[PDB]
Amino acid sequence: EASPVIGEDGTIYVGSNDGHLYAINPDGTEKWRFKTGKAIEASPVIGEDGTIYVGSNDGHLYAINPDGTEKWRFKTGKAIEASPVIGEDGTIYVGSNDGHLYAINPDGTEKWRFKTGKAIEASPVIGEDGTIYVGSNDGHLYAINPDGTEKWRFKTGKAIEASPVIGEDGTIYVGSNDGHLYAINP
Amino acid sequence: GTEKWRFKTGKAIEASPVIGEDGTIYVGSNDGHLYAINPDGTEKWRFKTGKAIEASPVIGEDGTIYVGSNDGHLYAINPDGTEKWRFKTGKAIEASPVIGEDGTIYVGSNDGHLYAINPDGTEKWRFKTGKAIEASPVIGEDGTIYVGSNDGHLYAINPDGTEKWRF
Repeated sequence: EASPVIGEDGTIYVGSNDGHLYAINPDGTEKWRFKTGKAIEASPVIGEDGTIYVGSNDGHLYAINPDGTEKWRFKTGKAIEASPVIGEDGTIYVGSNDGHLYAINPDGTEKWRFKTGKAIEASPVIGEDGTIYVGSNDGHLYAINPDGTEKWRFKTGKAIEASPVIGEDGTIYVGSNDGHLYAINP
Repeated sequence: GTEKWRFKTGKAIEASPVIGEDGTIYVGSNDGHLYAINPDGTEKWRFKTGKAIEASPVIGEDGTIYVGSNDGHLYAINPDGTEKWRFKTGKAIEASPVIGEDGTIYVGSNDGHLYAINPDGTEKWRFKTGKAIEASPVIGEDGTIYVGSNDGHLYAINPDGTEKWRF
């Protein structure tokens, strides 16, 4: 039940609730498919270099080349329910149900991990200055530095289920399950 | 790193806020209402909806805010807080509305019917899928309308309501 994406070459990609992750053409013929251990919930993200990245309920984030060949796999504790985010330097950001935020080098290795108390259910957002913002189900909004360390965490009551938004003045706005909207300064 | 302000609503906020060209912040609540809040934290207006707003609201180039609802309607809201028009679907709308090149508003529905709505709110056409549609539609370069996994069969919908292929 995910949204599909279109490539810089016009290809249509989508994850399927019946396990596979088809890569279709505009005419409808199957170009190739790539099956994962479980159904795919996240919508795929196409990197600047054309690499297609997508999460999976099997706990792995996969990197697939335009030609269908696997570039690498990255193991996380639990399923990935949110689309990954690519930064300017190409670093892929992703969160898992195990409560960690991961920064994966485009070559397939881990750069750093950062833990939150509960699962991370939504994609992180990278600020204009490179700061990575992400919500945790532990009720806090985390601001994580490019170096993998914490800059600050902001407490809410209930879980944060959705990605924050950055205004022109840099203010971070995010909805909480506790009923409040918050606006946080850098 | 500090709190600038907080604005209390009745129920949980499931979806992300959206910001307009003038800095206005719009955010849906599970208490039914759509809240419009200023950069200074004050309430500009709120719109009344029957059950809940599930997905994030979207704004067209015309400045009109479009939002789905768990009560089954799709709403067009005027920047002044009044209703521009509404549109009824059979079941709740889970997906955020999508606005194309020509201003047509697209949205899924838990009634299994992909809708396209003219800028003025009149129905352009409906297309029936098998099961509920939860994914937001996507539009390609050539205007092709794409729809989510209604029942494990992705659809490619033509601009004129007809179909290209299923999957």
